[PDB]
Amino acid sequence: RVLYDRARQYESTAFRGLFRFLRFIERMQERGDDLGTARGLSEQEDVVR
Amino acid sequence: VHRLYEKELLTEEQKDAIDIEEIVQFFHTEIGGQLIGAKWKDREIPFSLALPAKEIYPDAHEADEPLLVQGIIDCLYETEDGLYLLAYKSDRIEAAPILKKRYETQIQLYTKAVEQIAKTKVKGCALYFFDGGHILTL
Amino acid sequence: VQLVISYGKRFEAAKQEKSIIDFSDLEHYCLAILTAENDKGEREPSEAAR
Amino acid sequence: SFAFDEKAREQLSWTYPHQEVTQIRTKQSVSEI
Amino acid sequence: LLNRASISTLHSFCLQVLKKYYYLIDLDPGFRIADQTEGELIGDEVLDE
Amino acid sequence: GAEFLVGRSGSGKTKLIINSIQDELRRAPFGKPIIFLVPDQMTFLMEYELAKTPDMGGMIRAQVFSFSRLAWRVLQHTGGMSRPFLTSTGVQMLLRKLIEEHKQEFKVYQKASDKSGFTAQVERMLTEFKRYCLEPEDIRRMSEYRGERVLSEKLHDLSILYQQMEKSLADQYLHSEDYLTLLAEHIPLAEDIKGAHIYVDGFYQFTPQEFRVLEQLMVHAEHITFSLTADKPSYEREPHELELFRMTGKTYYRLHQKAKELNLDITYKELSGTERHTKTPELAHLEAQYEARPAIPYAEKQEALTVMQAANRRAELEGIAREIHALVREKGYRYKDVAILARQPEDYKDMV
Ligand SMILES: Nc1ncnc2c1ncn2[C@@H]1O[C@H](COP(=O)(O)OP(=O)(O)NP(=O)(O)O)[C@@H](O)[C@H]1O
Ligand SMILES: [Mg+2]
Repeated sequence: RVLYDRARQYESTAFRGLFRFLRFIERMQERGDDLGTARGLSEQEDVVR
Repeated sequence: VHRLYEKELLTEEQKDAIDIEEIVQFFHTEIGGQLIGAKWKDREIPFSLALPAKEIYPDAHEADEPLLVQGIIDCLYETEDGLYLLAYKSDRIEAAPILKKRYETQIQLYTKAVEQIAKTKVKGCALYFFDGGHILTL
Repeated sequence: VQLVISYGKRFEAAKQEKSIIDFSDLEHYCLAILTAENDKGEREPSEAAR
Repeated sequence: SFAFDEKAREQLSWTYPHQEVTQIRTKQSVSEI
Repeated sequence: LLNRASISTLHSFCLQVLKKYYYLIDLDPGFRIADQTEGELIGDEVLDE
Repeated sequence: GAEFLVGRSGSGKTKLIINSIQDELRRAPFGKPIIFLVPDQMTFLMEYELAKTPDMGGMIRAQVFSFSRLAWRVLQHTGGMSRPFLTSTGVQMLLRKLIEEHKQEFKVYQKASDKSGFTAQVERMLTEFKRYCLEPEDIRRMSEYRGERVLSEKLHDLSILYQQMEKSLADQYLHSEDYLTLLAEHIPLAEDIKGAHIYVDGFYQFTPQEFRVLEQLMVHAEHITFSLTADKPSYEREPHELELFRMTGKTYYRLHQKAKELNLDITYKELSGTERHTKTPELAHLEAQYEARPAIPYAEKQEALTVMQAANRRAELEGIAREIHALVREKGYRYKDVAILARQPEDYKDMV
């Protein structure tokens, strides 16, 4: 799901289109940058934080 | 034409692209004469007509909304005989059965529009072509 | 020192081209806007600051 | 046997009564017809 | 008015200042805040250059 | 003459207007022109609705117009439509060109003149000026105020760009926001207007540029009806800041005072009872008790009003999708009966 949404945000910014997007992701990982795993329960919900 | 050029209803290049002879010839025609001599006249008539979808498309439904067909009628005039419709075409000619079918459905749309909305009958339709001053009736 | 200073200048230029800014550029450009005259720490408020 | 068998079956077999006209453009031109 | 209130991070305020007074510095009014990776990628490019 | 048709939302103003135009179409199929003036987003809607008579199934005497369409028609008969048209992008291009040769004359925007976003900002501003009838002279013309110095610097630079633009466009081109002004000064000379009946509805407010056109129609048209969504508005004074019908109220006040300024015969029609929420108690309660402080609680049952909480926009849209399915599968509605509105459509468009 967040793969979709992150595609949405990056398209809108400087990496529109498959080739540019993938290149961004690849260069991101290649210099040790990462992204967080998605979340299921929101912060508001009844959860141990 | 010149007045239309000074009202900016017609650009200079538009003004110079006029065959005055071709348009004057129309008023020497029978339909043209009947136009000049009419009870009531009107030009550039806008219209919207509501045709039930089944007529244009198989499988539509009586509940299903009508489609809206829209156009502009060039001229309409009324004599003691009835109401007549007039349209102008710059079609290349210099051919009659071909032009007849080329604009047939359009004329039928116009007639049906007048008949349905104005609740009046339409006797005779006319199409004037600038090339050679031809006039065909439908 | 001169290497780092060049990088910064070139870096700012690159971002200006693509019309983007750091988180850092937020504070520093804001500070730039808010100052009119800057004499070694003594900062005089510009019109925006006022 | 399950309490929602008939309703599940009926809903998965359902089609919109006016499906055919959902893509039909309302406005039409004399040229278009 | 609580919507338009200046209650935030200092960085958010900074963003407001830039948005209003872009013309006082060398900044495009339609500027955007880069995200960490795209900024740092641009940094990598200029550093290589 | 003028007729002020006023009511709250659900009163029946629009339907009333439609019925009037339809009756008038039955009585005289080839009568004097009927002009239905609505916002652009409303034009096709009204065309459809007017075309839905078992009686006639279409129109001829009556036409639906936006300000833009109306301008295009009247100018296509009276003139001024011949000169070339400029897009917003074209104007931006011109503005950039002017910047490059007048940037050294600026007082404040000299540094900003470099950026492409600045030309867009200036375009937006100048467009607003033209919409509020402010020629470059009035900009030049422009209670002690702290920001007066900078403001006058800005307005100075803007006036340079504005005057230069008007100079470059003069005798050659037509700005996008000039149609309405050109329309205002050709309406007196237009024959079709002279006997016409005019209905204006859907608008919450008008730009001064649109007001010019409206009062010209007040003068040279036979009758004109102004349909406003408000509750018993005052001609005596503008509405309070916190008032619900602030916008449409102010529109009423200004329109009425200009009708009075021109000695027109005015007619007042106030729609009281609801017609939309006649069968739905909850929605009538919501419509009536919206502004009320303190609000009286609804004491009956819940059926037609639902507040929904979604885990996210994805959940929100899917939930709504399910509900819509329910409505067209059990409750007997059709898809056309449903509307989905967002304050910020960009948050949902793709996902929708
Ligand atoms: N005479 C009527 N009897 C019953 N229902 C009606 C009548 N006229 C209109 N309606 C219904 O009322 C609803 C809206 O009426 P409408 O004419 O739009 O009022 P309105 O004043 O324009 N509301 P608004 O545009 O929000 O200020 C529609 O769903 C119509 O079906
Ligand atoms: Mg309405």
